[PDB]
Amino acid sequence: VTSIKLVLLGEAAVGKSSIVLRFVSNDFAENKEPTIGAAFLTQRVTINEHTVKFEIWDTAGQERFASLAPMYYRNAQAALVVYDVTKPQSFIKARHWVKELHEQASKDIIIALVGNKIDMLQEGGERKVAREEGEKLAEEKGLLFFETSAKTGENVNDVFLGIGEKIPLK
Ligand SMILES: Nc1nc2c(ncn2[C@@H]2O[C@H](COP(=O)(O)OP(=O)(O)NP(=O)(O)O)[C@@H](O)[C@H]2O)c(=O)[nH]1
Ligand SMILES: Nc1nc2c(ncn2[C@@H]2O[C@H](COP(=O)(O)OP(=O)(O)O)[C@@H](O)[C@H]2O)c(=O)[nH]1
Ligand SMILES: [Mg+2]
Ligand code: NI
Repeated sequence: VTSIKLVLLGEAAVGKSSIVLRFVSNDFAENKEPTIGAAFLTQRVTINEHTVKFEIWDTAGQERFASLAPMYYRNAQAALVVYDVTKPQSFIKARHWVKELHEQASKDIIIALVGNKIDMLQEGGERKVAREEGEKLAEEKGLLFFETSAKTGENVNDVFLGIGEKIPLK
């Protein structure tokens, strides 16, 4: 068993808590309420005979909680920087989160850039962050890159496995 300290960061309402609920409980709530400060969750994944245990701090993305974020990313081994593919503002905030982690988090943190809510693009939804622009930011800044839907589950497990496949196991 190998534990991995992970933090989620990103603008309010991009779906951080929904990504974690999908990963931990395989559930989705259209009425998920804003997180208060942060929430802790765990989930285990199997890689061959290894158990990889994620210790997850799901931070609140509202500015009223912004000064709590450093305590949760301070000793994180992995971060998910989440934006909403239908909200270009949230991608500007993702860019700022990547620079803050490069300045202030551990020098050996692994970062995944995650564009969420892609299910919305198959209904009444506008893609306002091209996948290629997410990929470009990830390539330039040395991040993993995924697009996800917490609502359908699409690629959510792939995000967490992609991180666990890059950290040495016990
Ligand atoms: N269609 C769709 N809705 C989603 C998706 N992920 C989250 N949502 C919805 O978006 C809203 C905000 O989700 P939530 O997980 O609370 O986001 P958050 O980033 O944790 N907000 P906070 O930072 O304030 O805690 C909710 O209504 C939720 O159901 C997704 O992939 N698709
Ligand atoms: N990322 C990662 N993959 C691992 C690790 N240990 C095993 N694996 C995966 O498990 C596959 C098979 O593992 P191996 O130890 O060769 O076990 P075997 O195939 O059962 O005899 C490896 O090829 C990897 O894909 C590990 O520490 N990290
Ligand atoms: Mg939340
Ligand atoms: Ni092994």
